[PDB]
Amino acid sequence: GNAAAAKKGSEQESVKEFLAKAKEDFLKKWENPAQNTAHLDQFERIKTLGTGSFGRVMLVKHMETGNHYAMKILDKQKVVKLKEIEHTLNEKRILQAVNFPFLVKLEFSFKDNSNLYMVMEYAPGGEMFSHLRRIGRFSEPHARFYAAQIVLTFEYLHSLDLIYRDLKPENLMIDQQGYIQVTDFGLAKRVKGRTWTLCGTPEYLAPEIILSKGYNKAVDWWALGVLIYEMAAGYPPFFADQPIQIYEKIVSGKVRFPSHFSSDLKDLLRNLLQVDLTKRFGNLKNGVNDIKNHKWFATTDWIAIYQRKVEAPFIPKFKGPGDTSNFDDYEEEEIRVSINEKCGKEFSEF
Amino acid sequence: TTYADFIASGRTGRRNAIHD
Repeated sequence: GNAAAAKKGSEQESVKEFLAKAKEDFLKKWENPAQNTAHLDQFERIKTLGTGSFGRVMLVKHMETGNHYAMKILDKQKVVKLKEIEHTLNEKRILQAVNFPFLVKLEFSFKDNSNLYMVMEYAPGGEMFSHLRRIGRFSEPHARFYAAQIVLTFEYLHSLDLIYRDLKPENLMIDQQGYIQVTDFGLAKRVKGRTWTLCGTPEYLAPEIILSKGYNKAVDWWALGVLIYEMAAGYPPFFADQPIQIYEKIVSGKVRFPSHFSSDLKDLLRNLLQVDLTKRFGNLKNGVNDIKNHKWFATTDWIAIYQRKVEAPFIPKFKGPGDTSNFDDYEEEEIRVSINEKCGKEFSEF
Repeated sequence: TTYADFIASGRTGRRNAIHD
């Protein structure tokens, strides 16, 4: 009613001011990045919590404070070898500059002769991926709780000219309160106008990526649709054993919904999962507000989500600091640090 | 069912990104 229009009116003005403030903060750090704020011998490495192409994330303990952190370690030589210097520089530069409730928190970064290191707040709830596969699927209220955090995070990143490009349950950490922290900024980029790199996870790729088109931040809104679908269904909308078969499904303009999906969910998803850019929610003239005002989100108090005052429909359990029961077990590997500096010029800004 | 087809697929583990 009239109260709702007034409420919406003042909250939008308040988001615009928040965003302009957040862009000034970000730009200061983006243009003059922090470097070399810690060292390796100050941390006991406890457990590998995840791996990737050039390294791994470990639970570590900062010996001087006793605090637990998650430390990402990347092998400089592997990076150069696979020609991915720019992407790894992007990741660190962005992470050191952003600040938002649903992003991982970079506390320290440094490098030595062999590796790059990023020390971030430890999120003990594990990856959404693990709970999603175990449980099978999330209820619509559970999925919506998470989707709402993504919507605000993307509104925030996009207003900073950042494109994220790798949304998926694997890349969403759960904190102690059951809230999300987006990780894996390896494919994120600050861009004005179009970009062309073929990157992302097959199931989540927007059709304009697959079609070698040139693309923009609308790919993130498409990905949100895939994410919402997978959370609510237990499987993604487009899958197959060979990536080419996934891509053909993505570009066909066809999606089928489980019979248990609400009408409202199906409608949100048909609009997010639009092959036509000029028709995709998130990318029209009202932008993100078409998503925020869709009926599926009717129960969502956007400001209360931001302030983390909403009760999480699900919370992983944990027993004290440094517990890792919410993580899978990986093979461990001792960290050898070379006597000779490797790839020094390439990573000099890091 | 689609769920059975997913679970029987090679795509239920952690998915890698492409970058090439």
